[PDB]
Amino acid sequence: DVQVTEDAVRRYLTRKPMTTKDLLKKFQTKKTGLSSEQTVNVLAQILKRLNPERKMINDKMHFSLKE
Amino acid sequence: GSSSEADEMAKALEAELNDLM
Repeated sequence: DVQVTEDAVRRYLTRKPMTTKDLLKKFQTKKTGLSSEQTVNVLAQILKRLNPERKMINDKMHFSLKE
Repeated sequence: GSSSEADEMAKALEAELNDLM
């Protein structure tokens, strides 16, 4: 019984900066039996509206949030 | 390489936020 919510995604960014690839990997195909497109579509609609900030960490782009 | 199609799976997500970025 696993569900995806905006609060859950933001929680990770609020605690530690992460990348889109890392976020998707969390529920890419671990347990949730959701289609690859569906998984991205759900997080995309939520993340896309997130309009967060980008930071250069280890020569890479990461997502960070400051409530 | 060992991976390819899987990488694109995440690219779609980044493509969205890429706008507001």
